Amino acid sequence: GLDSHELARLHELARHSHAVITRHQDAGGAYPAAPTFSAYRGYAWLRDGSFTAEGISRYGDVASAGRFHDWVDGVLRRRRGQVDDLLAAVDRGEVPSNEGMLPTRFTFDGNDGSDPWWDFQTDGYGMWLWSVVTHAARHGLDLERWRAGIDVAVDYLLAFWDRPCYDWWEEHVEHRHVSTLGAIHGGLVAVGTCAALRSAPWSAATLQVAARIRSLVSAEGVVDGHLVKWLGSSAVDGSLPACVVPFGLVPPDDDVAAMTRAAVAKDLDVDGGVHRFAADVFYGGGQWILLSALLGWNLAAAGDTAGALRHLRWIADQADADGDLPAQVPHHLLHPGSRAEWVARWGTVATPLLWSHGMYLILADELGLLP
Repeated sequence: GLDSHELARLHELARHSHAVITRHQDAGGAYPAAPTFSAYRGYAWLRDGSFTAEGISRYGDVASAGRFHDWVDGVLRRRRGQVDDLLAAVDRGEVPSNEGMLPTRFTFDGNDGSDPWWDFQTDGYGMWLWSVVTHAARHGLDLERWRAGIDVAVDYLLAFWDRPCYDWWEEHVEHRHVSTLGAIHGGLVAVGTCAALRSAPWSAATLQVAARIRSLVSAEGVVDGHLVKWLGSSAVDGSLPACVVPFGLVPPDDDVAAMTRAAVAKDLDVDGGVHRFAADVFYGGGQWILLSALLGWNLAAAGDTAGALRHLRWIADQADADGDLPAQVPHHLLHPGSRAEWVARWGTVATPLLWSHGMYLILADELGLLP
């Protein structure tokens, strides 16, 4: 579905995507989120990093992806005692506050980069489990390399999956977000169905909790046939297709999958560029490369190759003169009057955003376009 002109450009953007991710990977293995965006400089996220790692693993750079998993594993093993203490606190009936939870931002040396009172999230731990299992399966690797870190993440998620937290976008701490629940589900199903992990003490528990997540989403996370942004809401969020592919709450051909793709397209997709959510004022609420890629991936998986390609083309059209992909673009803004102040305070939008490049690699690979 691509001519020679398009193929050349898409192949080049794939090569550049691999290059810019690997050039910016920290010495210790972490992928930074956004090396030139002042507010994020020096920090790594498990969400961004796990999708980045999946793109790199699909591209075939086993060494780079493995170094990311090494970094995460080591960071998590260092939290073995913190997690054990949180679990013991729960067992005494003294549930920890958000201020005591595992962090969202990490420094490259594995310390808290931010205060979880203000940004407590559980999604990234679920994404990492999904990512590392998927990588090991793809490349025939022994998960014992990363197992002790996996154990920390699993124990943490089994205890805290049902807790309110901020969404992927750092909003609404009191709610339970369907794409967060979905990320956790994806990680738990990945480890619970992994033959290499068949004897883990938590093996059965992971699938039972994944079923509990699905029960909660069925009860409170589906309205008018589609997934919703958080339990008990009616609106959609652009992250929701991740609950289909890769996180697997429902198959791509499920009615809820189809209705969710359609709702996101109708409510949030403008000309191929997907918005996060209707109230988004962050930089005026622009169009996010990673969300267009996510929707495209989901369309490809459902057999809508043309729709996938349309989103791939839109993403490629957002690359700058160096091939770098921003977090978002302002071609359509949900709340235009809010943009300027973000630019004034934090500078221009993060470019490159490594996660944008990682998602581009995933979608390109789904469409058979990695050279």
